[PDB]
This record gives sequence, structure tokens and C-alpha cells, in this order.
Amino acid sequence: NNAAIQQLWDDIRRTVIVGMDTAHSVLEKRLGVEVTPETINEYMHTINHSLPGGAVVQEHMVEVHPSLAWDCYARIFTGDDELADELDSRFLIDINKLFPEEQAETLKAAIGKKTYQVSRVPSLVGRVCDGGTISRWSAMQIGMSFITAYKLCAGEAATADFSYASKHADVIQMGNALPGRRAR
Amino acid sequence: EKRLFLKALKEKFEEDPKEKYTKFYTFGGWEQSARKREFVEANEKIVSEKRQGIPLYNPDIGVPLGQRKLMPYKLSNTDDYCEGDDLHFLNNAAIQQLWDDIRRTVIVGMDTAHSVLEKRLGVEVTPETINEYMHTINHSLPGGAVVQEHMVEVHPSLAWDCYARIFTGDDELADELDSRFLIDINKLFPEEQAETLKAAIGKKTYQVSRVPSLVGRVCDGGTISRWSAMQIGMSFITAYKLCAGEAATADFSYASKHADVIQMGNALPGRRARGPNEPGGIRFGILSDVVQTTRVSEDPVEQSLEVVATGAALYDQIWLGAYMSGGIGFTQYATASYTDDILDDFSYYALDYVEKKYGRMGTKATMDVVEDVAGEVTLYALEQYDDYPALLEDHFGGSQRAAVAAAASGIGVCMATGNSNAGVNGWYLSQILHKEYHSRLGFYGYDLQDQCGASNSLAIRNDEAAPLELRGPNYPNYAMNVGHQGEYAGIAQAAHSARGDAFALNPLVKVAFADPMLVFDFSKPRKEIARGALREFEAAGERDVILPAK
Amino acid sequence: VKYEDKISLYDAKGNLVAENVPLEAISPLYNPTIKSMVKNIKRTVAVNLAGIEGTLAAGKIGGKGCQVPGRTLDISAVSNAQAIADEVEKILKVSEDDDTAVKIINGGKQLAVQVPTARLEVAAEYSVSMLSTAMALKEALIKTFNIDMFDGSTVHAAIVGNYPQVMDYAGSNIASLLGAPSMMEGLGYALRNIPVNHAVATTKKNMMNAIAFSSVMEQTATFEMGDAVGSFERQHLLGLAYQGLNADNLVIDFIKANAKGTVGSVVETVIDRAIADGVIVVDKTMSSGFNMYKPADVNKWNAYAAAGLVAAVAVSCGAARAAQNVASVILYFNDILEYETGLPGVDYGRSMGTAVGFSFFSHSIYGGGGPGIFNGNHVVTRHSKGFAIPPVCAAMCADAGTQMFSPEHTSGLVGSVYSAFDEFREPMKYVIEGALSIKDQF
Amino acid sequence: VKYEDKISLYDAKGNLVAENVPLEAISPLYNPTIKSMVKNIKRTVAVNLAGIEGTLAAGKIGGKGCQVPGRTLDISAVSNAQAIADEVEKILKVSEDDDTAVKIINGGKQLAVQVPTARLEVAAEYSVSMLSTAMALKEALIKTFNIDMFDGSTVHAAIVGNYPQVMDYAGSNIASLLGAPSMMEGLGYALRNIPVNHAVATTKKNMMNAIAFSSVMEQTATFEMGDAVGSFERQHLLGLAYQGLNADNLVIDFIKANAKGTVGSVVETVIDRAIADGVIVVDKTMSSGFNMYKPADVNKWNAYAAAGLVAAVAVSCGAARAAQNVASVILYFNDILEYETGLPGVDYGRSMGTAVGFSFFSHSIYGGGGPGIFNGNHVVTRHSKGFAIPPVCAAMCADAGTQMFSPEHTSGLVGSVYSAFDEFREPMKYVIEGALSIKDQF
Amino acid sequence: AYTPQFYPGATKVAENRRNHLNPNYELEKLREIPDEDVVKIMGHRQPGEDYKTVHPPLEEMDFVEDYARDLVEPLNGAKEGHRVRYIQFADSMYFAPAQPYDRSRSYMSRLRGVDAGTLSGRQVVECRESDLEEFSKNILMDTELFDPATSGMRGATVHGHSLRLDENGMMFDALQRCVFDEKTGHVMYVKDQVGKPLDAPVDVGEPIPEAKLREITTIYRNDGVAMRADPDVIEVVKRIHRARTLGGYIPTNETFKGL
Ligand code: F43
Ligand SMILES: C[C@@H](OP(=O)(O)O)[C@H](NC(=O)CCCCCCS)C(=O)O
Ligand SMILES: O=S(=O)(O)CCS
Repeated sequence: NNAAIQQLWDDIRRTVIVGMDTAHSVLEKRLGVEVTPETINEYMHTINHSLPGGAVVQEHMVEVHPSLAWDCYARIFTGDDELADELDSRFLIDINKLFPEEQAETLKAAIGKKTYQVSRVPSLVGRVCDGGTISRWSAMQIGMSFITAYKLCAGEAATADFSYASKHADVIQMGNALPGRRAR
Repeated sequence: EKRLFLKALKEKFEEDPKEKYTKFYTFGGWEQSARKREFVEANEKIVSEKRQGIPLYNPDIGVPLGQRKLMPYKLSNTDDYCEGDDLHFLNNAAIQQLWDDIRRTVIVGMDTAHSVLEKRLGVEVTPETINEYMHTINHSLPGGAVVQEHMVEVHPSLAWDCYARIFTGDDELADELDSRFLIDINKLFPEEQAETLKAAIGKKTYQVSRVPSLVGRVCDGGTISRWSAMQIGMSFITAYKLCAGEAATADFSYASKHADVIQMGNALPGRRARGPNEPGGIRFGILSDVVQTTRVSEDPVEQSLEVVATGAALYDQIWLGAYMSGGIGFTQYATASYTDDILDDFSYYALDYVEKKYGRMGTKATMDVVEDVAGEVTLYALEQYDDYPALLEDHFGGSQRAAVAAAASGIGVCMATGNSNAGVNGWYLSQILHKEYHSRLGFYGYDLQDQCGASNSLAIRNDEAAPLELRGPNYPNYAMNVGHQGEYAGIAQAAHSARGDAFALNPLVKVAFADPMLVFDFSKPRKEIARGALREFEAAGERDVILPAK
Repeated sequence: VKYEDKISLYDAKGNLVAENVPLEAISPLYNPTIKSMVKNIKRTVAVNLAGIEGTLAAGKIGGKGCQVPGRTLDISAVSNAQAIADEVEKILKVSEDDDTAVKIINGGKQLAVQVPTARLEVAAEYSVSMLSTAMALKEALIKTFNIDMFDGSTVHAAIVGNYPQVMDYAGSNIASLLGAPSMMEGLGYALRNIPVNHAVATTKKNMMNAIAFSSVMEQTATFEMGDAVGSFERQHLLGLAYQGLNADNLVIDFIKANAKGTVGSVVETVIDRAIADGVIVVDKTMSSGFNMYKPADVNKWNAYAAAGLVAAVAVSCGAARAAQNVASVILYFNDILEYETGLPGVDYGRSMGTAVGFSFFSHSIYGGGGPGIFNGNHVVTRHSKGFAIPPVCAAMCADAGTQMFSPEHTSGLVGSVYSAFDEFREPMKYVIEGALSIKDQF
Repeated sequence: VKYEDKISLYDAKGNLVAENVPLEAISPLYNPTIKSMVKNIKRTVAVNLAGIEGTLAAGKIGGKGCQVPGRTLDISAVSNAQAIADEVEKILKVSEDDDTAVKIINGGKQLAVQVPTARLEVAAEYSVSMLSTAMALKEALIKTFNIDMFDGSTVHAAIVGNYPQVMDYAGSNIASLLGAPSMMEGLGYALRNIPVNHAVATTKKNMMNAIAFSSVMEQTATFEMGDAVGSFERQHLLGLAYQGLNADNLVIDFIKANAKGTVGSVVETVIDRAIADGVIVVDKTMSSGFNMYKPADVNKWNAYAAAGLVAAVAVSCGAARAAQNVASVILYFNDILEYETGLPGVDYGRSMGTAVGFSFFSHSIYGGGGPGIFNGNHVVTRHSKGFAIPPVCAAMCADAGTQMFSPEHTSGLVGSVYSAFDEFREPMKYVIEGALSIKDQF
Repeated sequence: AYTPQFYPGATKVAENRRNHLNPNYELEKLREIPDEDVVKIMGHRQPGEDYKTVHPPLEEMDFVEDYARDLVEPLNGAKEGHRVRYIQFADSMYFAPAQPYDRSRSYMSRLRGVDAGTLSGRQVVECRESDLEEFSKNILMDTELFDPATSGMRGATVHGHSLRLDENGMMFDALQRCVFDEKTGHVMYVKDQVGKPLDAPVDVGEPIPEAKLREITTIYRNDGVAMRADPDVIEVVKRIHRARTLGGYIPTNETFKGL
């Protein structure tokens, strides 16, 4: 009977944090693509359109209604202040602005000079499906946005590298799976 | 030549379906589609109001959509057209309710509970007491608390879709029970089907519990069984007043909600970690039994194709394109199996060929009949693709073509022989013949199970052998790839439609889903999906009464 | 030797067998009998030929209420039985001097197959037994009756049942004492899967032998879980010796001293014996009397309390002749002992917590099942490391037929199969003999 | 005894070792070296002492990106590695002369512990080694550095990651070749859960030895899964002998014949050799002149095709010196062979389907990754019963450094620890030696 | 020795498939596109710069002594440590001279150390950059394997293999990377395969006439040549399927007597 408790659980369920540092290294050392804050801004613009369910490649797709995915955000935060300076504040979770000085310094020291992406897939996705859908949804949309923002081939070995990174190597799950007796 | 898919091609394409040339880049891009323009207007309003300027939908990035003519989609055997965006499972409430109704169903047998009540507990069980228990469980299952005003209860309007029903193979008990909450086998099924189902079920009584949709929305599918069990136990100890001890109550609890429980799906292991009542645990025979077209139709092809449509919408769209991948999804592949009468035409040709050559069920399953039927159906389907360029434009992906042709071949083989494994063998032969014919198949990893299939169709090894009715999305070959599982369910159904069977794997599931109280009517899945694509489907699970109007 | 502990071994009738037996002579890592029982449990499979025949005749393949029309095979599995057994043995046979026992049960309607150890020496787990037996049975059935190529899947479904889709043997007619390793409560929990009813049926409702069986299984499992390693090994060895094998005759002595007694009198006798043996001493006398007690031997005190717990269960459930008292007896034995002496109970409260689990699992509408289906591989009963389950075996042995989950209802086939082995039917006597055979090596 | 076909034996350099060796001499059920490898793989555990010290110093317990401020311990595990190893050996030792060893690796930076076999005889599965080693490590760390009673929890979290909450050792510093039993995708899949990178790192990037290791593990797993029993046993015996141990020097012969060739040339060589040896004969000549072939020996043809598949992978991925061609080579070797001869592929199409899924998930967004992260337990590569993974190991051995998820990135601790044992590092020569030892017993 | 027969069948399509599979068959030369034009169409690197390197040259790095690895001669691009790039094509279903599975089989039976993948909509090859450019220009571009109208090199947004041709007999392309010029009849490429525009359009030549396309295509069509007209290929496919089924059931010689 309480929509606030349901939304609490929905917001926790639909959150996945992906470390976008291994993917950048693949783009730099394997595909020979140069990653700059402008390219990251373009990528963020792309993924904020792709994660709710918009089309980026593969002509003739259908798309989900934007009204059903108004809560879907792809946010970026970084412990690197120089990179955080020239980043679009629309997609940036600013540690300096949201946290007091001592807490911001502690969080930056713990996180380090690393860049992370927070994907909040729509709540409707976790309501129709279960909670195991979220990581896969985020991984597919991250791969699509990567291949369409940097003008790469739609499918090669480096694509598998992106997919593996975003699926398990750099992903942070809110809750671990419970295989066996628990069965979840 | 007359083809069942001709009318849809006339409606979809402005040129002749046999015409080999057209013109492009003159449709204005995404503006040619009303759905895309509505999406753009919405995105603007949402961005400005709720998102505080954070962009959401930008058609100007990525592929320029609409360089070609975005075709509309018919729905097989239905005279209504819809855009492809309306058939996305997120934009279609009918598909969501299709999954909701299956997810929130648990069947519990109440014969051990009655026997324990009569003998161990010393309580008489009569049809009046059964009616009282049904009243109690119907009040208590959604959110109720019996004669306890101090207990927190769920808002009644929030669970209007929750029901508790009863059915039994005992005729006298059936007519002694209240018709308010009874699933009458005699009046829902034809006479011969009702007799077969009653003989299969026996003289036993079963209760069906439909947990409210909202419970499955908030939680997962493994919540349904626990909710049902808890409410059943409370209702049993509230309706029947018992003076025995607490240990006897534990024995009764086991007998009542841990003995004859039937679930829709099983839990999945490994990286597919999931609870029960998830679409990856539903076997193909179970899904064939869920669909109720054997009740209202004597046509075997239609009976198989309704199961194909339901299996596509579930396995390919929901299960694979969301539960396992996510994103825009795999709507394309599933709509290809139930949008135009392409698969209908192919399956009708396969049935006609089998009837003319071997008879409706006139041959035992041998390799030669499998090979010749599958080859003939595949060749017919591929030449149909060849000589109708509009058809090839409609099924632009190789996977959608391969799946349709192979499904036609498998349905034909199952018609000829009545064996589901022979049908799946014909499916695999069709797939490799298609590959050699067009020098093409589906996507990169579409035919993992089609190269492994021929050897695994009739295998007897531990992880390779299973009847097609007992297979499902957790079968190791079928675990990952799209464009197979719904057609596998259709082939499993066609194995029994040839014999005129009343059910495929579970009589209880068939009777339970014959219930008129379900929101999604499984007698006509394609019609209901068409209704949902038109925004005329009344789905459940909406929290309208606990949310602000502004 | 590393433990100076000595025990005297008594049989199930309370007679002395041997004195000054080293404590490690009963260790799972040394005792030959425990090794043999573990191997036999791993390699033994039970086949239900009558079930296979009935399932195939009616097309009853599937889990529960499932039945596939048209996929029915009419074969006489029970009628032949011996051609099938010979073929299965021939397939499973590895060498000539090879175990490979396939034996007829109940006049052909059941098979008791023992997979050779050669197939288990190159297996990382115990699941090879059931899989090999299922494959051999499928081949034997397909060859004996000339099954068509298009019905081998039906035969597989009748034998194993839903396995590739459902990762276990649900609707099958082949069974083993150990469940699937993917369906364990935790790592190393495989051996805590035999329920109390199976232990009682295997030993033919003999109290001391059922207690010995349950205790041996539970403590061997603790050795497998890494729990009985280092400082905890002595506590688990003493627990096994005193709770399962009736070391120093403590269980029989307490039962004899409390023939007409209650749980409180059993607690009193346990404390008296612990004081007389030097196990516990007086810590300090408070202002309001109540001399507190501290253990001069922590592990030995835990073992004495465990033996007293078994004796208390026997006394209470033999007075009531009902097996529904186990949960309360264990809970309030520990409670009374703790607030009587100021000492910790059995397993430092884990026994009491597991007894609370038993209580709420077998005594309410949120209860489920009875005490006969208790095992350590459950979320409710896993918390005590082999100190709360063996007394339930005494309780169910003392039951005078007032339980729905009686051993006859749930373990008939298990008893028929595993009662043929001497080490399973009388675990106490043969474990004692095996310990006697290795007395001098320490 | 029951198989009349003999094989020759060649080393990794193509030199003859012995002739007329019975096929069963390399069987997992008879070969002593395979039994020894399976026994030793279950009891060997890798310990990351430097990882433990780093995790405790920074409070990095809890897995990926997790820190618990305040739970920081400053210990010197790497400096006191000898004392820690001695304490762990004392804790794990069963009696005096068991096979308990804790060797020092990388100057104390790593530990390689082998729990005694006596601790595994009475265990149902293999998880006892990891749990026993974890407990021994916890006790040794608590007793060497006088860690406070309120910090043993931190020590436990440092050694095993989140084990009670997560049924695995994810954030911990303890590892083994085999995965946790909760990660198995099917019954009997314990030996299939060794990733390709682990096998390549264990064999120190030796192509023939990596092939032998992977093939031995996969075929022993097929024996464990019950697949290689009855009439399916000869097929897997020949597959292990020819693809994995180059019985008739087939692999080296094909590679030598195609030093500067393509996949099609390897296919032609395979067909020519099969015709010369009489394995395949001309079934019929079609109207178009196509010569359809049929196998005179089905299992021998399967073995020949598998050896040719390994050779083709070696040729192609050695020409490219990149391990991303594996899936394409495995797919199109079979694809060209089938339509060149009319004969079935390596595993009746099961290896082709595995190659199709491998190509998919190694070149797309839907999962997978580099070829080195796949295994027989993987949902993508579980479909071929031991005929597709050895080629992947060979290709990853031929790689020159174009993969990020290389063995160095993925298997650094496991590879370094398990390379110290000669049986794991050079399986080919020791399996040949064991077959020679049991040569005369058939 | 053994003389290969590559494919079955006696029809024209079967013969073309055999010729594509045959490594001793000389593909007919139709165009002359210079190497710089091909390189700039692929779009991986600008013609004039040195090749980027993914790992040091094989001589500089040291490897363990592996007898079975060092007796396969590596590609020139492999010993230079060149990065692995791709070339991708979409082949129309209307009598394109090369087809996805045909392309993959021919590449794997003709080129050394290449990774070929096939779909319905595209076919992709991955190899070391120098070798990739060399074999691409020599075989994939200026031979009968390429038709500028019915086959286009596309790295992304591949769509049109199954669509009807436009008014110029030219495949559909959303990105419009190649353009047909009416005043010459030549086809010009204005973008790279990914879609980045080029500084100057590159001429790839005239399209192949349809009549020639009919006799060099490797696809079975109800209008060109039907698979029903080549029973041998169907018989071989059915034999392979039956052999697979029998081997899956029971892999013994007695079971294969029912072949
Ligand atoms: C980038 C990939 C790699 C991958 O993992 N998936 C892609 C793209 C992906 C994205 C599309 C993202 C977007 O809208 O921009 C999704 C929706 C998966 C997801 N959840 O993100 C998808 N494909 Ni794909 N994908 C499809 C299809 C196809 C067919 C297209 C046939 C053709 O014309 O060439 C081909 C496979 C082929 O190799 O033949 C295909 C490829 C590809 N598909 C290739 C390359 C696309 C390219 O054009 O550059 N899809 C189809 O065949 C129809 C169904 C359709 C799926 C969506 C739906 O059902 O509406 C969609 C399903
Ligand atoms: C292979 C495996 O991927 P992982 O590498 O384990 O992450 C698996 N994916 C899938 O099954 C993808 C299925 C849906 C997308 C492909 C349909 S063609 C999974 O998520 O567990
Ligand atoms: O083309 S891929 O096989 O990568 C996926 C198709 S959606």
C-alpha cells in the first residue's frame, strides 16, 4: 500500500555501477581510438538515449515509449578532478558538490583516479522481469553506445572485450546471486 | 497463385509483391511513423518537466532511422494492423499480462489435506465445508485478514485480479460445489476432451490460486508459491476449527501446502540463477498446455500456431530479450512467427503435403519420412521467399526466415508421425538445407543448436536426451539463442494435435488455464496481442489507488 | 599421538568392550569402518524397476501429475529383472576383480547397484554413480527389449526424469542417499543429507545403532566442512565418542539412572557425573549462594552435555512413547543446564538454536513435516555441527506409531537396500570393532 | 581387453615412444597418471599471501571495490611465510607421513598447499581442501600475529571473500583449479570447470602439453558424467588418444604437412590419410561425379577428424599468431570437411555448434569474451563432449599477445602455483609413461 | 594422393561454388582499384602513415621453445606486430556473385590465418592490417567476388541484403556510402565502411551486368536456378543429417548400417 517503499526497492534494484576504465583501455590499445573528454561527453549523450531503449544502429528497429522510461538515467562520476572539470554537468554526479569537503576528499581518495558509469534502467523493466535483468540490460546498452559513439565495427573481438568488461569484470551489483537452495 | 500472406503484403507494400525494384530515401526519416512522432513529443514534455533538462530521446544520434519504408504489421488470422513499436513487450500490456497470468499461477491438490483432516485431525469434510474454505481463501488470498481488524491488510482495489478457484475430476463433488469459484471441466471442454481430462486427472480435487499481479511485479516469480502456501495454510486453519495439537497441525500443513503443489516453472542453475515461475523454467509441453485452442478449434495447424505465437511472445521477447539480454529486445524475431500469415501458409502447405502423401497420422516415425517431408516443406518455403520480393523485404533478417521455414517443416513432420523428436529432427534438417540453399542462415550464433541438433534430437545421453515436451529454455542447447524456443513449443503441440489429444504434458495445467477469470484469455493469444498493441487491453498490477493524481 | 584422551567402549547393551582406547581410534580419518561406510554411500544406487515399468506403461513421464499421451512403452522390467541386472553389471564392469554388485530386491521390483570404485577414483564428486547407473540402465533397457530409436528419450525420461531441464532427479526411478552437489546448503554439506528416518530404517529401529549412524554421519561431515580442523577437532571427536558411540557408557548410565525421571533429573545426573569426573569445578560462590561452575575441560564438558542431551531425549520420549518432544527436550535441557550451573550448553547455544528451529519447523501451521525428516542439509537444521540431530534418532526410535512421517512411510526402500550391509545395520558394533583394529597404531 | 584396436605413442616432438599399445592403456579408468592427476587436482590449493597482506593492510575485504574503514590489520605474511606454512602443514597433517605439503612459491609471495588424501577419502566431494586450507590459514594467522579476538572476522573475510553470504570465494586470496560446486551447470561437470587460461598457464604456454591437459580433463569429465559408458566409451577413448596425445603422430603429421597451408589443405590432408588408412571408403558415386564416403570405422573416423581439427587450429592460429581465429577454424574445418566428403563432422556437428556459439560470444555484445575465459562448464562451450576445448587451448598457446584477457591477466596465481608440479605442467609425457607402465596388463 | 571435389552438384551454381572453394582456380579479374583507394575505403588508416602495432615484433619479444608452434610460418603482418583489422561486406540476395557462407568457406580455404564470420546480412574477415589490405585489394575487390551494385563494403548499419534493389539496380544503404553516377555509369564511394565521409570520392568501376551476374552467382533462386534442379546437393545434405542423427543416437558401425 506504500508506493514509497516500492520505489525504494525499485531504485535499489535497478542500479548497476560499471567501471568505464577497462573499456577505455581497449579502445586506446586495441582499436587505436583516442578517448578524450569530448568523446566521453558524446558517449554519455548516446547512452542516455540508448539505455531507455532507443535505437543507435541496425536500421528498422522499434523503440520503447519514452513515457515509460522517464526514470532511466546513465550518470558518470569520477575521482579525477581534472577530468570531472571538463565533463557535461548534465550527466555528472559531482562528488565535490554533493558531499562536504572532508567526506568528498575521503571518497575521492577511496575511489581514486577512476571513472565509473551508473546505469539506472527503467523501473518498469525490473517490475515486468526480475532483478537479474538489470545487469544484462545495462551491459547490452553500454556495448551498443560504445560501438555507435566511437564509430566502430558492429561486432568484432574488441566488442567481446567490451561485453565481458561490462558484464562482470567492471560491474558492481547491488546484490549477489543466490544459486542452489535459495534459488534467486 | 493464391497465398495466405498475399493480402498482408498488398496492405503493407505499395508496389506489387512480385515487383523487384523500388525507391528509397524519400520518406522523411522517422517522421514517416506516427509512433515515432508521438515518442518525440512525449520525450520533449518529459525532459522539460520531469528530467530538468537531461536529454532522454535523441533520434538525431546514431543511425538515421527510416531510410526505408517502415512497414506495418498484420496479426495472423486477425484483420487489424499495428506498427512494430506497438508489439514491443514493454509497449504492449497484453504481452505483459500474458507473462503475469502464467507467473502468478500455482495449482495445489487438496486430497491429502482432506484425508489428514478426516482421519488424523478428526474433522468432517463435506461440500459445505469445502465451500466455506473456498470463501475463506478467496477473502484471504489477495490481502485479507480473517476476523482481525487490528491486522494490516492490502487495499482491496489493488488486487482485483486475485482469485482462488477449484476443479475436480469427481463429478458428484463438482456439482455439489459452489459455481461461484469452480472451474467446470464439463462445460468448458468438449465431451471427449472432458472425458479424457477427467480420466487423466482421476477423482481428485485441485485448487488454483492466482496471486495478485502486483505481488509478482514488486517481487520475483519465486514469491508466488510462498504467498499461495501461506494464504492456503491460514485459510485452512481458519475455516476448519480444530482442537488437535500443534504437531498434528504441522502434519496437516505439509499435507495442505507442501504435498501436491504444481508450479509453472522450475528454478534455474548456474548463471541463469532464478527462482521458480520464471519463463526460463517453463517446459515446452507446459506452455502447450497453457494455451487453450484445443478447446475451441479442431484445426491442428491453428492449434500449433497459437502455441507458436505464445511461445514466441514469451521466450523470444520477454525471456530472451529482457530476462537474458535487455535493451530494445528481440521483438523482431518473435513477430516474424505470428504477424503475417507466412508461417500459416507454410504450415498449411506442410499439412496438405503430409495428408496427400502419408495421411494425417498414417506412418510410423522413420528417417525417410522425416527427410522427405522436411525437405519438401523447406524447398517450398524458400522458393516462396524467392519469388515474392516483398516477402523477403518483410522478413529481412535471415534468422526470422530460417525459423519460419524450419517451424513449418517440423510441424509437417510431427503431423506425419505424431512424434515430437521426429519433428525437431525435421526442423534441424530444414535448417541445414536452408543454409545450403541460400548460402545464409541467421546471425553469428544462431545455429549453435542447429548443428548440434541432429545428433541431440534422438540422443540417449544424460544431458542430451529428453522428449521435446520435457525440454525448455534450460535445455543446454537451447539456453541462449533466439528464434527457436517458441517454434519448439509449437512443434511439441503439433505432435499431439495430429493425434487429437486433449493435453500435451499436464492435464491440471490445461484445466487451470481454462479458467474464465484470467485477465489474458489464452484461447486466442494473437487476438489479445492485437488488442494490446491498440492500447485496448486492461492489464492488472497498476497502483492507481496509492499514487497522487497530479 | 597428539591427544592423550582415552575412552572405554561399550556396546548397545551396556557391556564393556575395551578400555583405554585412544580417542583418535574412532576418528573419521582413521577408523576403517567410517571410511567403508562413506565409500558405500558414495557408490550405492537404488533402482525402482517396478516404478520404471509403471511409468512407461502409463506414459507417466514428468514430475507431478504429468503424463505425455502417445509416449507409452509396454515392457516387462520386473518380469525379466535378471537380464537387465546382468546387462547393467556388464556395462558398469571395469575389470574382473571388480566390485560392480547388482543385486535383486523384493523379487525383481527393485535393484541395488554398487558402482565400482574405479569409476569413482577418477571422479571429482559422487554424482558419477547415479549418472553411470542411469546410462547403463538405459542401454540395458534399449537392448533387452528392442526399443525403437525414437523412444530412447522416453526411456531416459522414465529413468532420470526432467534432468537436463530440471537439474536433479525429480520424477525419476533412481535414487541415492546423497543429493545433487548443486543443491547443498553450504560447501562440504553433502554428508549431512541422510534424514533421521533413513537412519532409523537402516538400523531397524534400534536406538543406539540409529544414534551411532546419525552421529557418525554428522561428525564426518564436520570433518569435511573444515570445521573439525585444529582446535575444533578435539571437540568434534569427543562429541562423536560420547554422543554416538556411548563412550564410558554415559548415555546408558544416564538413562538407567532416570528410568522414572524427567529432563530436570537428567540434568541433575549429568551435572553430578561431570562434578565427580573432575570435568567441572566451582568457579565462585555468589552472595546469594549459587556456586558458579567453570569447566576444567571445555571439550569434555561439551561431550558430557551432549551425552546427557541424548539421554534426556531418550528418557522423555520413552516416557511419552512419542517422538514429538525432541525440540522442547533439547531446548529446555540446555536452558535448565545453563541457568542451573552458569555453564554453556551443548555446542554453546547452537544446540538450543537448532532446537528452536525444530520447534518452529514441526509444531505449527508455519511448521512443515515432522522430526523424522530432519537432516543437516536444511536451512533450519544446519546450525549445530552434529550435536542436535543424533538425539532425534533416539526420539523417532522411541515413537510408538503416532507420527505421519513414520520411517515405514518414508524409508521402506532405503531400509531394504541399505540394511543388507552390516556396517549400516549395526553402525555401533562395527565402528567399535574398526576402532579396536587400530588401537595399537596410535 | 574388450577393445582390439592398438595405437602408437609419440611424444610432443614427434618421436616414437612405443607401438601396439592397447587403446585402454590411456583410459581414465586404467591409466595411473590420469588417476594421479585427478586425485592431486582435488587436494591442491593456491594461497595468495601477498594478496592477504595487501587486503588486510588496506581493509579491502568484501570483493570488488569494497573497503571497510576501521577493519585494517598490519601483518607481515610474506616475511613470515615460512612460519605460516609450517603452521598450516601442522594443522592439516593427518598422522605423520601423509601427502601433506606446503611449498613456498615466489619467495613466500604464494603458497601451494596439498591437503592429505586421507582427508578426501572420507569426503563426498572436493570442497574439503579449500575449506580446510582456509581454516588452517585463519588459525595460523591468528596464532602467529596475536590478532585480537574481534578481528578474526576480518581475517576470515581476507582469506575467503563473502563465503557465508556468497557461496563462492570471490574476494578471497585462496584459489583452486576447479570451481565451486554451486557453479556447475550440470551433474558431473566438476572437472569441466577449468578455464582455458588456467590450462595454458599451468602448462607454461606449451601447445602440445596444453592440448594433452585439456583433453585429459575433458575426457575424464565425460567418464564422470556417465557419457563414456557402454557403447559410447570407445568413441571417447579414441578421441582422447588421437586428439590429445597424437597417438599415431597424426597431429604433428598434419601440422608438418601444412606448415604454410590453410584450413582447406588440412582438411584435404585429413581425408587423404583417412582413405589411406582404410578408415573411410567410397559409399557411392553420384550422377555429378561426387564421391560420397562412408566410415568403415565410425569412432576411428571421429578420432581422425578431431586430430585434424586440432592440427587445423594450430596451423591457422600459428600463421596469424593470434588466438581469435579459433572459433572460425573449428566451424569451417567441419563445414568444409562435411561437404567435401559427405561425412559427419568431428562430433556429429556438436563441435560445429560449439564453434558457432564461440564465434557469437567472442565477437558480440551478448557476453563471453576472449577465448581464454571459456571452459567445458561454460554455457556456450559445454555442448561438445571434450572435442572443442583442446583446440582452444592450442590456439591460446599460439597467441602472441593480442588478447587482453590473457593467462597472465586472468590466471597468475593459479598458473604460478600449479606449474610447480611436473604432472600438471607436462601431462603428455607422464600420461604416455603411465600407458607404457600398464601396457602389458591388457 | 587425394584429389578434392569441394562441392557436390552439377548445376551452374554448384560449379561456381566449387570454383570459389578451389584454391587453384584463378578468379577472373574485372576491375583495377589502386591500393590507396582500397585502404581509404576501409577507413582504418590514411594511406601514407606507418602501420600501428598491437604488440612488439616477434623478433623483439621472446617466447618459450615450442616445437609444434614454431614449425608454422607466420604472416608478414604477424612478425611485424601489426594490429588486426577487418573488412566487411553485404551481399545482395539478387544474384550477387559471392554469398556469405560461400565467402567464408572460400576465404578459409584460400587465405592463411584469417578469421571469417558469416551472417545473413554481412560477412566479415579479420586479419593483420598489411595482409588484410594486400589480399583485400588483390582478391576481394578487383575480382568477380565483388559487384559494386549488389555488394557493398559496410562496417555498420548493414541492411539491404534482402531488400529490393533501387532504380539503378543498386543495393539499399542507410548510410549511402557508395553512390551511382549517371553521367558515367560508374559507382563512387563517398564514405568509408564505417560511415566517415571521404575527402574525395573513389571510383570503383561499372556494375556487373545482370546477365553476367546470373551465371556467376552462388545462390539458388527459383528464378535463376532452383535447388530442385540439383538433387545431388539435397541428397548430400540429407545424408549428412542422417549421419549426424545416427551418430547422436548410437555411434557404432551397426547403427550406421541404416545410413
Ligand atoms: C550490432 C549488432 C551486434 C549485436 O550483438 N547486435 C546487433 C545490434 C543489436 C541491438 C540493436 C541496437 C539498436 O537498435 O541500434 C539489439 C536490439 C540487441 C539489444 N538488446 O541491444 C538487436 N540487435 Ni541485431 N537485431 C535484429 C536483426 C538483426 C539482423 C539484421 C538482418 C539484416 O538486415 O542484415 C542482423 C544479423 C545478421 O548478421 O544478419 C543483426 C545484427 C546485429 N545486431 C549486429 C550488427 C548490426 C549492423 O547492422 O551493423 N540484427 C534482425 O534480423 C531482425 C530482428 C532484430 C532485433 C530487434 C527486433 O526484433 O526488433 C535486433 C536485436
Ligand atoms: C552466455 C552467457 O553470457 P555470460 O558470458 O555468462 O555473461 C549468458 N548470456 C545469454 O544467454 C544471452 C542470451 C540472450 C541474448 C542472445 C540471444 S541470440 C548469460 O547471461 O548467463
Ligand atoms: O549479429 S550478431 O550475431 O552479433 C547479433 C544479432 S542481433
